[PDB]
Amino acid sequence: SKSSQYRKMKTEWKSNVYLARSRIQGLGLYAARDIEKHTMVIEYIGTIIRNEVANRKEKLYESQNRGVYMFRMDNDHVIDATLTGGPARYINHSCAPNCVAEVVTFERGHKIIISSSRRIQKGEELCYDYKFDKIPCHCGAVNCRKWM
Ligand SMILES: Nc1ncnc2c1ncn2[C@@H]1O[C@H](CSCC[C@H](N)C(=O)O)[C@@H](O)[C@H]1O
Ligand SMILES: [Zn+2]
Repeated sequence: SKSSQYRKMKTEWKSNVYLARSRIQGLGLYAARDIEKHTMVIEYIGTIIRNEVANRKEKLYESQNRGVYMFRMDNDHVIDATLTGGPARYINHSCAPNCVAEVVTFERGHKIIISSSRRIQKGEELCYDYKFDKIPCHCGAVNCRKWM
């Protein structure tokens, strides 16, 4: 049951991850322990805001040469982790991910859950495919698409 998986992950995620210097860019999130395939690791949390508001914010931050932490969604909304976020905001992109950022809709709502797509060893850096629609990718993978 997704909702039981979710409830369990919500009380465990702190022991699933840690924050350290990335092998990809800046800071990154790492598996604190071994994690089985198809397992909820952590949630992307923040404040859901309309695209219009998000764009204004991004534009304001770029003026000071700062990035934002935002997970773009299909409903013209965004989860804004720039001010109130969690560790999942630090998970980097990979052309060869060990994770997926999946939509999970259930009793408690419409959530973005990061889950393992393979067995993941302690100390591996976590990453998922950001899925793009233009700056160079540093995921290091063999089949890197070179750009983001
Ligand atoms: N595979 C990749 N190659 C190059 N830059 C990446 C990347 N994955 C993530 N990033 C960078 O990280 C941002 C997502 S925020 C993720 C955490 C970030 N590494 C940090 O230290 O704050 C992107 O805007 C991009 O600047
Ligand atoms: Zn890449």
